[PDB]
This record gives sequence, structure tokens and C-alpha cells, in this order.
Amino acid sequence: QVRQFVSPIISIDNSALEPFLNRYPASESLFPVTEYEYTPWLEFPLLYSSIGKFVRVTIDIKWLNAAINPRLCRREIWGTDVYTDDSDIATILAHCGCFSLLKPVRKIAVVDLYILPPLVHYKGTRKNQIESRSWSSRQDGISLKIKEVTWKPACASIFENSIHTLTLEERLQARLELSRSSTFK
Amino acid sequence: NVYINSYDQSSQSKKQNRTTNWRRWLEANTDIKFFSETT
Amino acid sequence: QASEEGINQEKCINEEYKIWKKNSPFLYDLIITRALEWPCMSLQWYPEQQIFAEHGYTEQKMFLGVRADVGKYLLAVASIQLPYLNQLRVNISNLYSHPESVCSAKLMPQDDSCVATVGNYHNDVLVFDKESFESYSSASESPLKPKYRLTKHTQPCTSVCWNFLSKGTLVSGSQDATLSCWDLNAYNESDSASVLKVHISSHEKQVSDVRFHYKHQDLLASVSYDQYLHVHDIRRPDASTKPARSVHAHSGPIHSVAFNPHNDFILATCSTDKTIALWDLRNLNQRLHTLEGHEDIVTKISFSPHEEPILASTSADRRTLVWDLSRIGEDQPAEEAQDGPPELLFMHGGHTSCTIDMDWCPNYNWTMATAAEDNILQIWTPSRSIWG
Repeated sequence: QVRQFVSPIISIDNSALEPFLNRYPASESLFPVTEYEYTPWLEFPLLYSSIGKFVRVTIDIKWLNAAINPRLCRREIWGTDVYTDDSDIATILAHCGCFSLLKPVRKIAVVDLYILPPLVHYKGTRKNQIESRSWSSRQDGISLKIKEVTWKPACASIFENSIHTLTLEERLQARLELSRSSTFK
Repeated sequence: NVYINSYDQSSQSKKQNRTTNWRRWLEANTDIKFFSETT
Repeated sequence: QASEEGINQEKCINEEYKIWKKNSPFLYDLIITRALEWPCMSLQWYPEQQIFAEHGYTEQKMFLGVRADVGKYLLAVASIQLPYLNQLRVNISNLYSHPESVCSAKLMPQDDSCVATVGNYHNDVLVFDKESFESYSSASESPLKPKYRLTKHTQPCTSVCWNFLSKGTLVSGSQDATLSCWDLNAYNESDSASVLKVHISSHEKQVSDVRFHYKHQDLLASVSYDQYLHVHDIRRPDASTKPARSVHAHSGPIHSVAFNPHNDFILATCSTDKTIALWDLRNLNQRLHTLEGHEDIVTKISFSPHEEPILASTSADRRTLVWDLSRIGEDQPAEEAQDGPPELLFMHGGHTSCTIDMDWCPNYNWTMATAAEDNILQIWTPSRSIWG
């Protein structure tokens, strides 16, 4: 009998950017210009000369943790579905809905982002419990939009798995040896 | 090493709710044998 | 350079250790940790029980097969103290040296004295009886000799299973991808092969598990590394080459299958695909459900002989997970989704390496015993509060 309210829908019209997203054809936009390794101290250069191409960022597993990453709490993201190039790429992933902040991730991310001219207005909307802020003045960088996200099938090799490749009894015999000398109690 | 702490229809009804919800979710001589064994 | 990784890994193993040790008094109602001499390849609970009410406990029995070393392969019997409700040590004894390796040692359900033993080192099944244990004398220089030697296979056998109703009926699946159903009351001194009831070639890769129905003589399941489940009925004539059914159950090598003891319709199947599959025999076109939560190879699984909705699973990430399947489709709060799907019930990680195996104590509820690769035994039952 409780009243049930419904939070609204959110519609996104990236129709004016169409001449830029399709500037270069397919089959000739395969290689990103440059590639960066994400860290909370990464700063893109100014990329005016390469509008309409894409870049490749690589995020490690620790960075997607709301407890290790310090930048994740300051909420440094401006825009919705097209962001200023000051925005923290981790927050872009977590706001564009590619992982969840509450559950911890277990793979390396490879993100490919578009390069887009500045916009007249950057609208801030709340999604996935991430409230991106808005910028009404004139931006001075460029804008980025997610082209595609790819997770790494293998991120790291836990040694109990590399030894899990060995047979039970065989690896168990080396177990007994270590138990012998041990040089201490 | 030993640790000790000194301190039913519910279990059966939970079992039954399992059976019920899961069956509601659900819907060659092998089938012959099985259907001989079914009730 | 590899040292660094190995030492870090060992250290967080230790870490998981006392972080389980530290909060134990808020998790369990019983914990008995035993540092046995040797690695225990297997365990099986004994259905006979002593009740010392005036003294105030019960003792159960355990059968272990351990290795002292390479080639030193032995068996032992343990007595286990459980506390009493209605009004404290683990004792090793009965140690007899085995002729060769034990990978699986199964005792006949209606007669404890017999044990069919096989190991990863021989293709012969050795079945021991009363006299073989009791004619052995620890002062003697020789090991035991079993009641019978059963040999049809050409590769070592992976596991065996008695018939819970058919008196003296056994099965043996092996590494050469073949099956054999055996009948001891059909011996002949001239015909050691008259024990051979059936031999089957339905599988295509090395078999990991073959095991009978809990309530039925003529129904068994086999699971093999080719990602396939096969259903066998022995009284089929074509069963020597044609299985009763064949289903693509998983995408990785299957390790084990467990039969629901109470309900004759549910089986569970584990694979290296870190996913646990359920199966119902009237709808075999469809995986019944899939339980997630282990993030590397799961090895072995087992039902609860007291309540069917409780399933236990052990894996290589040093955890054993207990699932209450009465929580399909339920709701869970946002923070409740962290630990996993709501049908996950409990998670135990007191070990420090790959848990070898488990077994439920059938005389006490919610209790389980686990033997691990680091020479450790664990007797544990969670608190009432999680399930009471």
C-alpha cells in the first residue's frame, strides 16, 4: 500500500556530433594515436590536431577500488556521455556503467575514447550513484567519449594457480621437503 | 585446537518452498527408465 | 624475481589464516584443528557411534588413507569427540601399511569392514575385509593383502562407489575412460574375472567420477574431462557401449558429481569452469541452475545427508562454500550483493592450501570435516544464528 515513485528517464541526443564521430571512415581508425597508462596523476596533453580519432588508456585492477584510488571520492567528472578532458577516466568508466563501485573488480581494463570538440554546455546527471557535475562556462580542453571497453581475460597469475598446474602428489612431495629443513620454528 | 560454544518444521517448509519455487521455475529408452522410476 | 611473488603469496595465505583465526569465536559453534603426521588423501565418516552421556560426549569414527612418504602409503582409523546436547580430542590409531597408493578408499555402506581402495599409481582395485585388517600385525614387516584384487582396467582408477541397496555391488571408473560394475558374491577362485558384472566404454576423455544413485540399484552417473555427463543404467544390454544419456554439462573438464540423498532427481556437477551446475532427470536439455562465487577451479562437491537444500563445494582458492538453495529468485539489498548471490549461505577458509576433501559427519548436523594439502584436518560447524 506504500506509494511507489519512479525516478525519471534520461535521454541523450549526440546527433550534432555526427560529422565528427564519422569523420574518418572505419578500417582507417584502427590504431589509437597515443596510449597512456592510467594513474591518478595522468594529464592528457592538448589534442586539437587529432579531433575525430581515438586514444587507448589502460587501467590496472587496483585503480578501480574506491579505497585505494584517492581521486574516486573527489567526484571529478563534468558532463554526461561526453565529458571534459579533465575528468577522471576511472569515474568515467564507473559512471558510464562498465563496473560497479560496491563490488570489487578483478580484471585489467583497456578503454578506447573518442576525441571531440568542446561543447557549449556540460550537463551533470546522476547515474550508478555517481553524480557528475556540470560546466556552464567555456571549456578550454577537448571532450572525450567512450568508444569501447575491453577487459583482459588474464590480468595476473596467482602463484597457487601456477602451482595448481603441477600434479597433486608431485607438488606435495616438494611440500614435505620444505617441511624438513625450515631453519626455524 | 578446540573451540566449543554451548547454547524442524522451519527447515522442512524452507525445503518445500525450494521445491515449489524451483519447480515453478522449471516449466529414447532413457526417458523410459526414468519414467519407470518417476512417481 | 619469482621469489617476490611466491613469498607475497605465502604471506597472504598466512594472512587469511589468522584473519579466520581471529574472528572464529563469532562464526562457529565448534572448531577442532588437528595437525596429523601425514597428508590425508581421503576421509569417510563412520555411521557407528558411541554416546558417553554420563561422561558427556559422543565419539564418531573416521577412516583415513595417508602417505607417510613416497611409497609409504598407509591407512588409519580415528576417534572424534563431539560435545553433548541432551542433559575433547582427535585420537589416531589402527595404522596399517597399504601395498600401493590410495586416491579413493570407499567403505561398503552396510558393512564397515570392507574398503575398496585404488590410487593414482596402479590400475588394480584392492578390496579389504575383516580378516585383512585383523590378520595384520603392526609388528610384521609386510603390509596387508586385501580381500580381493579386481582388475579390468589398464590405467589407474579414479574413484569407486558401492551400491547403497544392492548388496556388494561396486563401480570403478578409471583413467583409460572406461567403467566397470563389479559383484563380489559372484566370485570364483578360478575366475577372478567373474566379479566383472559390466564394463562400459561410453566416455571419450579420462573419467574423473563415476557414482551410483542413492536410492536406486540401476542408475549411475559418469562425468569426464571432455565436458560431458553420461547417464548409465547397468541393466541396459547396450550399456557396454551406449550410455543411457549424454549431455554437454560444462565447458571445462568435469571433476565430480554428487547425488541428492533425499531427493532422487537432483544431481550437482563441478568443473574447472569455476561454476556449479544442477541437474534434474526429467529435464536434461537444460542446466537446472548455476552457482557462482569461486574464482578459480572448483574440485569437489557434496550434499548434506540431513537437509537436501544444503550443498557444499570445495575449490582451489582455499575456500569451501555452503549454499542454501531455498533462496533462488529472492530479493537482496544492495550491500547484500557484495558477498555473492543470495543463495550463498556460508564460506569457510580456515585452511592454508588446497583443501583435499570433505565429508559430513552424518551423526551431527551442520558439521563437516575437511582434510587439506598442508597436513591439517578441520572439524567445523557454523553457529546456529546463521541458520537457526
